Amino acid sequence: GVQSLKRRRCF
Amino acid sequence: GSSEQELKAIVKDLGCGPYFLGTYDKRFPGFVSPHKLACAIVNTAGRETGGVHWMAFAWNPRSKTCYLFEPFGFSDQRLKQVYQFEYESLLRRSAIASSPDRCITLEKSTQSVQGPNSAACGLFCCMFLHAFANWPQTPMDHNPTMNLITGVPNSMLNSPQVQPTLRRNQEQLYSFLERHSPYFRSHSAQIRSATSFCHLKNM
Repeated sequence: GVQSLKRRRCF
Repeated sequence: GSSEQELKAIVKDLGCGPYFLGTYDKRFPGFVSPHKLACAIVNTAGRETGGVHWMAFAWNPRSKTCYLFEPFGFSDQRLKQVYQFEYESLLRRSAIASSPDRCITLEKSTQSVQGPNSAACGLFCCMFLHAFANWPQTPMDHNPTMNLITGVPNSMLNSPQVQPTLRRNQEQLYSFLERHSPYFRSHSAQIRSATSFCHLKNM
């Protein structure tokens, strides 16, 4: 499959 | 390439209907789904222009994860440079409607599965959404659907050495669709020709 990046985003 | 009508029939065949919001242009608003799994196929362009490139967004309401699977795995800056597409507004809207804390985790693919000259972007998005509907905590990799294809570094997209992997991905994509979609089976030759591995190769 694909590797991925995780990012926490708050609004 | 693939039209919206084709992608909606194939996502329904793959069992994603209970979660599928439909196909959209770059104005997809985001997710309003605090308690339900949801997903959508989104174009980088506006309906006025005509489609350009397909991506899939998916949302897991229990982990508050918004997944982005764009088949070439471009960086955010490359998506704006190449396709004039940005998705900050839809992430903001999704967090405010769907998470009490107004926070989410964005998890996005960083590798290419599609060949540089291929027109199978929409079909790869369908395949990823079957992965999400069955493994919504690990859709990008380590699941029976996504294990059939292999990403490569986006900076190597045009290099000769990754082409066999990208061509193998396209073959596995069509074979996956033949086993899971009556609509693909009945339009097999036509869809393979319109989406082929070198459909867009320069002459």
